[PDB]
Amino acid sequence: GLFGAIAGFIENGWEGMIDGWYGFRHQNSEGTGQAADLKSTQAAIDQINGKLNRVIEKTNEKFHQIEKEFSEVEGRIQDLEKYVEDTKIDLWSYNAELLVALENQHTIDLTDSEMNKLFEKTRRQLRENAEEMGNGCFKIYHKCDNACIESIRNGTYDHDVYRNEALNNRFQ
Amino acid sequence: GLFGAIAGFIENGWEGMIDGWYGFRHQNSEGTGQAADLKSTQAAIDQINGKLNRVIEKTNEKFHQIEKEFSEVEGRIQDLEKYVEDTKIDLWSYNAELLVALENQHTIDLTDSEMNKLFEKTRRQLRENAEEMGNGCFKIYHKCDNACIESIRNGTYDHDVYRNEALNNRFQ
Amino acid sequence: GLFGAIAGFIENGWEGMIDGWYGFRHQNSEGTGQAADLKSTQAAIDQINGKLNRVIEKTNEKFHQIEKEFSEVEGRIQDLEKYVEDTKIDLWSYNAELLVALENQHTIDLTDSEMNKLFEKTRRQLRENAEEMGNGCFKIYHKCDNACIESIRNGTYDHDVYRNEALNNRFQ
Amino acid sequence: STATLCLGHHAVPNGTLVKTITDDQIEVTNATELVQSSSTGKICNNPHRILDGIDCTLIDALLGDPHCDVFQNETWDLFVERSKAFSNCYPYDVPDYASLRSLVASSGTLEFITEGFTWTGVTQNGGSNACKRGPGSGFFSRLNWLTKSGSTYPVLNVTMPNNDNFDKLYIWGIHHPSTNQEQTSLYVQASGRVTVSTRRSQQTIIPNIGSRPWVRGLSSRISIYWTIVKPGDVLVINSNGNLIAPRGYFKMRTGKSSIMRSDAPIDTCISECITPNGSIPNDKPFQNVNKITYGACPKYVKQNTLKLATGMRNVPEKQTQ
Amino acid sequence: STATLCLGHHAVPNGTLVKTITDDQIEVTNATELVQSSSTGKICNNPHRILDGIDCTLIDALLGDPHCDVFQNETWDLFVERSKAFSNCYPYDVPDYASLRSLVASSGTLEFITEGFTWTGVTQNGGSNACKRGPGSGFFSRLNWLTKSGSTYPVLNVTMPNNDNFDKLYIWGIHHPSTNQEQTSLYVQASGRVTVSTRRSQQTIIPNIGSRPWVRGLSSRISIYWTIVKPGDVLVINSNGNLIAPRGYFKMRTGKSSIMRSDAPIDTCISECITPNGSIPNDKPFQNVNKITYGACPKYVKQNTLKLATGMRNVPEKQTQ
Amino acid sequence: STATLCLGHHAVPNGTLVKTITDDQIEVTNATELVQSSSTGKICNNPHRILDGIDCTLIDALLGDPHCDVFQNETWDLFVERSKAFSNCYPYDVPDYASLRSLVASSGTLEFITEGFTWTGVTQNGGSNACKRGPGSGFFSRLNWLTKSGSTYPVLNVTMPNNDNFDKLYIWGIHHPSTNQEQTSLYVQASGRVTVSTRRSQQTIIPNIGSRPWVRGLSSRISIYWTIVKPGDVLVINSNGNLIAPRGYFKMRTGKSSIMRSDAPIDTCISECITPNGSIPNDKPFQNVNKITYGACPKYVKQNTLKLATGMRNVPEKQTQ
Ligand SMILES: *[C@@H]1O[C@H](CO)[C@@H](O[C@@H]2O[C@H](CO)[C@@H](O[C@@H]3O[C@H](CO[C@H]4O[C@H](CO)[C@@H](O)[C@H](O)[C@@H]4O[C@H]4O[C@H](CO)[C@@H](O)[C@H](O)[C@H]4NC(C)=O)[C@@H](O)[C@H](O[C@H]4O[C@H](CO)[C@@H](O)[C@H](O)[C@@H]4O)[C@@H]3O)[C@H](O)[C@H]2NC(C)=O)[C@H](O)[C@H]1NC(C)=O
Ligand SMILES: *[C@@H]1O[C@H](CO)[C@@H](O[C@@H]2O[C@H](CO)[C@@H](O[C@@H]3O[C@H](CO[C@H]4O[C@H](CO)[C@@H](O)[C@H](O)[C@@H]4O[C@H]4O[C@H](CO)[C@@H](O)[C@H](O)[C@H]4NC(C)=O)[C@@H](O)[C@H](O[C@H]4O[C@H](CO)[C@@H](O)[C@H](O)[C@@H]4O)[C@@H]3O)[C@H](O)[C@H]2NC(C)=O)[C@H](O)[C@H]1NC(C)=O
Ligand SMILES: *[C@@H]1O[C@H](CO)[C@@H](O[C@@H]2O[C@H](CO)[C@@H](O[C@@H]3O[C@H](CO[C@H]4O[C@H](CO)[C@@H](O)[C@H](O)[C@@H]4O[C@H]4O[C@H](CO)[C@@H](O)[C@H](O)[C@H]4NC(C)=O)[C@@H](O)[C@H](O[C@H]4O[C@H](CO)[C@@H](O)[C@H](O)[C@@H]4O)[C@@H]3O)[C@H](O)[C@H]2NC(C)=O)[C@H](O)[C@H]1NC(C)=O
Ligand SMILES: *[C@@H]1O[C@H](CO)[C@@H](O[C@@H]2O[C@H](CO)[C@@H](O[C@@H]3O[C@H](CO[C@H]4O[C@H](CO)[C@@H](O)[C@H](O)[C@@H]4O)[C@@H](O)[C@H](O[C@H]4O[C@H](CO)[C@@H](O)[C@H](O)[C@@H]4O)[C@@H]3O)[C@H](O)[C@H]2NC(C)=O)[C@H](O)[C@H]1NC(C)=O
Ligand SMILES: *[C@@H]1O[C@H](CO)[C@@H](O[C@@H]2O[C@H](CO)[C@@H](O[C@@H]3O[C@H](CO[C@H]4O[C@H](CO)[C@@H](O)[C@H](O)[C@@H]4O)[C@@H](O)[C@H](O[C@H]4O[C@H](CO)[C@@H](O)[C@H](O)[C@@H]4O)[C@@H]3O)[C@H](O)[C@H]2NC(C)=O)[C@H](O)[C@H]1NC(C)=O
Ligand SMILES: *[C@@H]1O[C@H](CO)[C@@H](O[C@@H]2O[C@H](CO)[C@@H](O[C@@H]3O[C@H](CO[C@H]4O[C@H](CO)[C@@H](O)[C@H](O)[C@@H]4O)[C@@H](O)[C@H](O[C@H]4O[C@H](CO)[C@@H](O)[C@H](O)[C@@H]4O)[C@@H]3O)[C@H](O)[C@H]2NC(C)=O)[C@H](O)[C@H]1NC(C)=O
Ligand SMILES: *[C@@H]1O[C@H](CO)[C@@H](O[C@@H]2O[C@H](CO)[C@@H](O)[C@H](O)[C@H]2NC(C)=O)[C@H](O)[C@H]1NC(C)=O
Ligand SMILES: *[C@@H]1O[C@H](CO)[C@@H](O[C@@H]2O[C@H](CO)[C@@H](O)[C@H](O)[C@H]2NC(C)=O)[C@H](O)[C@H]1NC(C)=O
Ligand SMILES: *[C@@H]1O[C@H](CO)[C@@H](O[C@@H]2O[C@H](CO)[C@@H](O)[C@H](O)[C@H]2NC(C)=O)[C@H](O)[C@H]1NC(C)=O
Ligand SMILES: *[C@@H]1O[C@H](CO)[C@@H](O)[C@H](O)[C@H]1NC(C)=O
Ligand SMILES: *[C@@H]1O[C@H](CO)[C@@H](O)[C@H](O)[C@H]1NC(C)=O
Ligand SMILES: *[C@@H]1O[C@H](CO)[C@@H](O)[C@H](O)[C@H]1NC(C)=O
Ligand SMILES: *[C@@H]1O[C@H](CO)[C@@H](O)[C@H](O)[C@H]1NC(C)=O
Ligand SMILES: *[C@@H]1O[C@H](CO)[C@@H](O)[C@H](O)[C@H]1NC(C)=O
Repeated sequence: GLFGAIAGFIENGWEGMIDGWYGFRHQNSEGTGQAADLKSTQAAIDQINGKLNRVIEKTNEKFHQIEKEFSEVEGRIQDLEKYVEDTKIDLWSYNAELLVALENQHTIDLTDSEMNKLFEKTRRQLRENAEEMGNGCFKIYHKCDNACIESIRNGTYDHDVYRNEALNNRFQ
Repeated sequence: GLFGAIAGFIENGWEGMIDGWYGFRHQNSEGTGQAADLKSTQAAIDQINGKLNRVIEKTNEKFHQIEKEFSEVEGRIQDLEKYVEDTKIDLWSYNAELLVALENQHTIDLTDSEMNKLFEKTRRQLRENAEEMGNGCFKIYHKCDNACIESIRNGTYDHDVYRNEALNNRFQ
Repeated sequence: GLFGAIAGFIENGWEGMIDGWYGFRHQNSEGTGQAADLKSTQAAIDQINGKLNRVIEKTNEKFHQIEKEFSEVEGRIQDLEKYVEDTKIDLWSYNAELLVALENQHTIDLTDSEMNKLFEKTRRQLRENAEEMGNGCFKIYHKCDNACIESIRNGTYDHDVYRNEALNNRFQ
Repeated sequence: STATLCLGHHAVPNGTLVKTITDDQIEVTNATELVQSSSTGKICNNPHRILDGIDCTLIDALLGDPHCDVFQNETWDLFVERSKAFSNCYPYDVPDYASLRSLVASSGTLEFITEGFTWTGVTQNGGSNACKRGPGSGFFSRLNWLTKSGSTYPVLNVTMPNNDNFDKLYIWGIHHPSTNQEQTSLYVQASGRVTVSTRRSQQTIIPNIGSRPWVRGLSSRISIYWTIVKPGDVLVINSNGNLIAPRGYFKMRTGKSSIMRSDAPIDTCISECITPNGSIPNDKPFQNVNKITYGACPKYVKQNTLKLATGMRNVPEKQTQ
Repeated sequence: STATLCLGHHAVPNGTLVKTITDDQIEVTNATELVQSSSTGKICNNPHRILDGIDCTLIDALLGDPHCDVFQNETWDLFVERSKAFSNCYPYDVPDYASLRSLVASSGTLEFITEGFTWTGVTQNGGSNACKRGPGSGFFSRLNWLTKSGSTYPVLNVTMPNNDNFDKLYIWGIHHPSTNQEQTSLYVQASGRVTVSTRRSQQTIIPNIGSRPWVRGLSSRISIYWTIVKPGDVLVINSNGNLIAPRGYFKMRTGKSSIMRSDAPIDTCISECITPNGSIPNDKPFQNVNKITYGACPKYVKQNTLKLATGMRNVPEKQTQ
Repeated sequence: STATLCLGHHAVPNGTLVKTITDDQIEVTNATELVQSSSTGKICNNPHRILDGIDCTLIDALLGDPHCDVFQNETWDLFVERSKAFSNCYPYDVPDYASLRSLVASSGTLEFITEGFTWTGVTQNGGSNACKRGPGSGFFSRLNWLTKSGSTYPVLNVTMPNNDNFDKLYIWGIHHPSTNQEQTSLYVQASGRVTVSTRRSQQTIIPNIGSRPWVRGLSSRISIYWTIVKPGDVLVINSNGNLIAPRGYFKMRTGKSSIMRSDAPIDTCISECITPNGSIPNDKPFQNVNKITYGACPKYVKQNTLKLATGMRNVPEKQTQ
């Protein structure tokens, strides 16, 4: 019954994250909290919407074409007509199949990428004041209350102010 | 005649790795060893097989179509027939060319990715007890025999037990 | 009026970099300098040229085909002719659209990748003698004149010779 | 004292499966359908002018089969032919029927201009009980059945110049009597002929004598032919028997008109895309409803579903016992 | 004391080149071929019913050219026409030959039902030395050569109703004599005619007098025509000369049948895909063997090879001197 | 003392927008156009042999319309038909004109071999004032207008064997007189016929009597037909009137020849690709100039521009105030 312990994105999702796609969970002196990251969440959503608005846009308007069903057997000309339509349909079916496979592969990759990019940026902020636990979580080597955590999340964290306290905890 | 010295994956392959796609080489107190990583090796193989089973699967069954060779000159109708088939063939030839180019580009990228992912995970395990030499190899800053190496490979390495010995070697 | 201060590639380009695609800017004891990296620049250009030489190469040579404009109304056969050509044109227009979208997406990604790869390699050289400022720039924690910077750029930097001086600046 | 900051992404309890280059089955958080697979079963009469042929084919509307009289001078973006349609005039066939149907359907109009044709020496306005209009015998409204007058049928030789700026479509026919007795009672000569010509085209038909299957009282037949006359050009009709004469021309247009075979009911609603199944929405790039479409339609495709991922990979949360 | 842990990937001494978006030539560790470029040269007779026409075209099997008698009431998934095939009956031509061949090949069957046709006033079962069956003169097995009786050839007028649930295919012909003397010796009238009709279709042919090239003894010709009769509909044949009469109908089917021109030998083996080159395997998505295929076949493609990478980039191991 | 080493990429002041899977608009540093959208308006006469038909259609060059005499025995890779072209010989029509034009254009040659045809009992070399060559009446150079001699027109029956290794193309015609008086003044018989046959093909045409529109003096017409004779096979011509006789055959070839309708001027320059708009370069994979092309051409596409990125994303440099 391991409860209360938090873990990051490494082979792990969060069903409790409802106000964002990506975000933070923390354990500090003041307990346990969670907050969504709007920027990374927005970045992914925008990319999804870009792809969607490219595919769902611009219908082809067609009018008089060729007949495609036939009540009589005729031979050569009808053979050619059916073959033309069947050729066309197989080619568009192929394009449709390939399109969604490529788009979905890219969707999964861009969303993984956003997660990783948020992780790298957070690490960049932390400098020498934190270590990577290897589970998508950082061990902050200093007192970091809710305001300290928030400064990391809102990108104004000042690593110098904690640096000396952190090195002593890390090394000594 | 530089022999015995080992190097990692940076612009470098291993012809002696035969029981795996990815893996470890080490130099410790007990000499020199090598071991394949089954997980990463398996991950890549599965992805290769997924792509293969999507392409090699589901043949199209066709029956009565149009004639495609002709013993007589006829003009208009035969022009159209040949043009239809030639149009179809060029389009499928294009799909075939594009398909393998995309798949092979993605194959190379996913296999590079697996290598990098194994490297990052190994670094994550090592924490502050090792440094990256920049050749795909880690310098372990503590006594690490064959059992220590194996614990890194089988993912049960306990960095705390070596941490203090490592920092002294690294820093002091 | 913040002038003279340099920043890296993080959400930032350099309009003054004209002799390369990727490169270095530095601030040391001897002032401020800039130098292009030929290798990474060349790598990207080669990949761009590979894609270009695959697309611009091998024109299709066609001769006698079908008529595509008509001075008389005829009905069925002409319906089929126009429909065949219109089917063909829409399919090639689709291939054209998809091709450039894929190629441009991949172009942008491979060029971003080259930038990141240059950054990782530079970090690898620096070992424990530098820290990542989080703006695409390194803070070198030792005296590093123009010859020291150049040794980093030309890939012969000896981190041992600066290591002890760097740790004292970093930690103590 | 320390702190733990974890980074992670969301996941849902109701994931959905999509395809990639690699997997047949990846669960992601959200997905959208790209294949329109459904229709209401009704054809919307907005914004395309839909013309319900009801009991009439386009060809029967063209000729003037009496129970199709309601369709005179009619126009359409899409003509709709029903399976309940029936012919109820003179037994006829159209060589290359499909081409005539096509070109008229594409023209999009049955605008007919009566022309002052002069048929000297012959009886006009022939009728049949196979083609009733009102109580008595009748004929195709757009055709003129010519027969002998007295005991003579002269060599008809007439002209109609096109001095307009559009193309004229002429519909004419040839009578095939069932007996030699019929062949001489109407047209005197033992074998008639019909020659219709412009300066660059000619069609001569020699009528055939013979019993055909009984249709609405008759074993005789009429074969329908057409002639297009460009501006500057001219029409000439020459015959010594069996001419089923035109009464004028149909005005030809170019544009977006077509024809569709469907039994789907017409409804007061709005839709750009029409299938024989009925109208379908065009919000999705693809559709599996029908390869036959008219208007702004999704492309027909064999797959009944294609799922585009609109969210990240759905990954379950870990819990240690 | 320290330790060195290196991470690396495998490489092989026998790499192979593939293409990407970028490179024309990347060496990878392993690759598989996607283009089937080879055939055994033999057509497998499993699982498709293959019918070797041997010396007979499908059309000659249809009509009843004596040396094709073995093919009566025959069926097939794929009919195979050989280059060695020859006609050895009455000299004939088929207007729109390709369409007749196509529709019969697609129907997939030569199931013939003899019908009790009644030809009053005329001689039946005409034969020729150009079409021998056994020792003496003969004719197409499915056709009935009608000529005058006494010094008269009456106006033939017959009916065959289709009260079945399938389509009937009728094969009939018109005789073209080489001389006016021939034209009056057989059929009395100076010019015959043949009218075959349903309620919605009619074909009238007027025979042509003239010397054609000498073929198997003859300068006369027979032209072959066909008529399909739907259920509920009815056949009517009317002629006063030159009628080459049907003896019944062919049962029409819909399905997977086709025809192929090939000289490839039939073999006892198993294969879904058939080319004129012979059977090919269908494990690869593409093939370069022939654009002409039948069955579950890879898609035809212009490339003779396409290599799919099945391994990582092959990178050589470094050694310092 | 420390140091700061920054890594960064270039950017330009003149960026350009491209498309990706994601964005309609990404600015990158450099891009290249993939759609050829422009033509000089001129057709280059290198390296394809271009033949300017000037005032002559290919068909009129084929037949021997006098003002097209300059085109005898001519060859081409691409024949160019002008809108200014006019016929100035006997009023004629060609059933399936498009097929004759096509096959001759593809053959690529008007190489004509005169054959020693023998027409016994008839007058040869008929001429008309509708087809002048020099001061007096004339006719198509490749055709021979046959009429009665004395008061008789015998049954013509001739042979031309093909003992060459190539296919012979025969061009022949049927005269349609405007009056019965014309029909008996030239050919004696009340109704002529023309039968042209090989061992596997026959075409019989019965001329039609009737007034057609006045063209260059005439209301009569000639209908043009063709016959291909394979090696080993043989030609037979049979007629008792209205035969417009061939004077030999055209040598048929297979190859890269075609035909194009264009008013673009021919110019001394070099280009592989030809459109009716004029020559276009083939350095780009796609073109938007014309769907009609000949030679090594980019593929036709609906987009007027497609921009391939040839550089990285263009990112602006930051400056703090
Ligand atoms: C699973 O994944 C899918 C992703 O596909 C996702 O579904 C998507 O959810 C989106 C968010 O809600 C939704 O987008 C919205 O669509 C609204 C529809 O109204 C308009 O649709 C037209 C499209 O044809 C559009 O052009 C037009 O603006 C429509 O409104 C107006 O025009 C029409 C006719 O032109 C007229 O009849 C209307 O009356 C007129 N409106 C009015 C008021 O008169 C949008 O309106 C909506 O807009 C929102 O964003 C805008 C800017 O971004 C703001 O201006 C606005 O205020 C809103 O905030 C929004 O764009 C997608 O339609 C939907 N896609 C599908 C396929 O269903 C799921 O949500 C996701 N699930 C989860 C759990 O994440
Ligand atoms: C270079 O790269 C290529 C990658 O393309 C790689 O080649 C691949 O190697 C694979 C590994 O050996 C190989 O996969 C194997 O195929 C076996 C073939 O048998 C079966 O093939 C059918 C395909 O149509 C399959 O559906 C069916 O199971 C076949 O067997 C059975 O059915 C048939 C008819 O349906 C019947 O006639 C047989 O009698 C019947 N079998 C029996 C016993 O009655 C597979 O059998 C084999 O299975 C293995 O894996 C399974 C689970 O993964 C296990 O169940 C099983 O025990 C085996 O362990 C395996 O899947 C690919 O075919 C091959 N591809 C190509 C294109 O050649 C190279 O190896 C690589 N080189 C290097 C050096 O890496
Ligand atoms: C924005 O992005 C675009 C990227 O598309 C970029 O534009 C590209 O710039 C390239 C660099 O200048 C340029 O490439 C050059 O093309 C030269 C053209 O000459 C040759 O072109 C033929 C192509 O059909 C080629 O096959 C042949 O070699 C041509 O020369 C010779 O053959 C022809 C006929 O076959 C004959 O008529 C000529 O006489 C004969 N030459 C001689 C001397 O007799 C190349 O010549 C040039 O070569 C350079 O590189 C070679 C090795 O890489 C060296 O051998 C050589 O010395 C040169 O250094 C080079 O390849 C692209 O053409 C151009 N593309 C487009 C679409 O315009 C922009 O520069 C970029 N902008 C920025 C700011 O980055
Ligand atoms: C060449 O051969 C064809 C085919 O054999 C012949 O065509 C047939 O022609 C006859 C008449 O000439 C058709 O027979 C029937 O005629 C009836 C009308 O005449 C009858 O009506 C009066 C009352 O008004 C009766 O007292 C008296 O018996 C008359 O004979 C129609 O009412 C018939 O309709 C039938 O068919 C329908 C549908 O099939 C049924 O529902 C009806 O109940 C009824 O049974 C019918 O038309 C006959 O139909 C024709 N057959 C075909 C196939 O067309 C040619 O006449 C012949 N030519 C020559 C010169 O001999
Ligand atoms: C209109 O014009 C056409 C073409 O010119 C004429 O058609 C030709 O008709 C003649 C016969 O009428 C064909 O001539 C040959 O007939 C031989 C049979 O008759 C001969 O046989 C006896 C013995 O049984 C001999 O003693 C005697 O000479 C008879 O004359 C065939 O055996 C011939 O075969 C030849 O051709 C083959 C292949 O080409 C060779 O291998 C043979 O060895 C042999 O040389 C031949 O058939 C002649 O072939 C016809 N030509 C064509 C092109 O069809 C029409 O007759 C004419 N019409 C009118 C009314 O005049
Ligand atoms: C069946 O019906 C058709 C159509 O109605 C008739 O065809 C017409 O035939 C007549 C002549 O038979 C054509 O009339 C004109 O003939 C002129 C030549 O003859 C005249 O020339 C002398 C001097 O040489 C005059 O003194 C005298 O009036 C003669 O009558 C041509 O010069 C005419 O050209 C006209 O047309 C052109 C372009 O349209 C104009 O630019 C000219 O200025 C001039 O007006 C003209 O050809 C008449 O054109 C024919 N019509 C058609 C549609 O073809 C058949 O004759 C008729 N058949 C029977 C048996 O009755
Ligand atoms: C989170 O980011 C916001 C926005 O940058 C910071 O905003 C401050 O919010 C405080 C409330 O605690 C206000 O009184 C100040 O006016 C804001 N400061 C500035 C400079 O805008 C906020 O400080 C950040 N969170 C923490 C804990 O520092
Ligand atoms: C490598 O991983 C395996 C599997 O996790 C570890 O398994 C132990 O193997 C030893 C043999 O040396 C057994 O006696 C134990 O039963 C296993 N332990 C557990 C917890 O399953 C193994 O320890 C790892 N290698 C090293 C060197 O530690
Ligand atoms: C930059 O790299 C170059 C090439 O590796 C180094 O080349 C040396 O250049 C010096 C000039 O300062 C020459 O005298 C030497 O002959 C070169 N040395 C070698 C080993 O080739 C250069 O040293 C590097 N830059 C710095 C500052 O070290
Ligand atoms: C999951 O359920 C929620 C609420 O029931 C719904 O809004 C959402 O669309 C569902 N997602 C999927 C992929 O079904
Ligand atoms: C058909 O149109 C003509 C002229 O356009 C007109 O004279 C005639 O009355 C119209 N017929 C009907 C039924 O509207
Ligand atoms: C390399 O050689 C081995 C053994 O000879 C063989 O199994 C393997 O398929 C070869 N690989 C390639 C790519 O040829
Ligand atoms: C052909 O089939 C019919 C009926 O199906 C049958 O009467 C006849 O004998 C068959 N002929 C042969 C040669 O089997
Ligand atoms: C930008 O300008 C330079 C010089 O004016 C030019 O060489 C280059 O091609 C331009 N780039 C673009 C993308 O227009």
